[PDB]
Amino acid sequence: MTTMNVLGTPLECCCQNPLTGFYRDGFCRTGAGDVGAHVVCAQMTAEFLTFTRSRGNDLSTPVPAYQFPGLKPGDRWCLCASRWREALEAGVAPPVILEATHASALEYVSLEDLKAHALG
Amino acid sequence: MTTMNVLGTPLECCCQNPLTGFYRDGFCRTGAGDVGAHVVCAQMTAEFLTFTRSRGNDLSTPVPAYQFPGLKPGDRWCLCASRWREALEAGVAPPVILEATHASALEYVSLEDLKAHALG
Repeated sequence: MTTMNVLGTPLECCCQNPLTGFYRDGFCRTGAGDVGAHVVCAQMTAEFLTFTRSRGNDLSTPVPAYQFPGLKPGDRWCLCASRWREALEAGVAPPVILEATHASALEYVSLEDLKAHALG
Repeated sequence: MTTMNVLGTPLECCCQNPLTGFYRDGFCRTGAGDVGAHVVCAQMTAEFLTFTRSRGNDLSTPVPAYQFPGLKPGDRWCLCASRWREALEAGVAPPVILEATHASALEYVSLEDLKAHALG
């Protein structure tokens, strides 16, 4: 049974801002529109913010087109695998939450380097 | 198809702290353990924080038993319907996000007073 809200639609996240996932449903799930594969749920560290900006991947500078204030460190986010696997081999990979990162991350990296950099 | 994480489990929320829902999955869904029916996704206002505390429902004072820092205003949360319907007839009801509140809230209040106090 699909679980339902007052309006008659499927119940959505009662999420905090900032809202996550490429489809803004709260989930590092991937799909058609995305080609970046934002399947890694990471916690933002200022080093990584700084590192990926340099690579062509600034996730820091706010932009309220969508109403998207950028990302403070400590905030969670769905990042491209390739954009994380960069910070991994550059020794600056941010802490990942594995139950929140899609299975296809493993087509990019291994469980072991993911586990390696978990949050505990 | 149930969507999956690296570990082999269903993909969870890539949520921000504070984490929401009675079952800490991010959703104002209800179920067996809960008898409070925390089915209303509201945004915290200091007045309401203050109002419900007085009624026997302090959601403000932190408690790291669970590691639960309490609730700043502006934060989202799953509140009992009865604890909201209190603030409604006491003219101090906090702003609700309807796509994020369970259908059974309507066994407590109406769409119209919910809609009335949406976020837009």
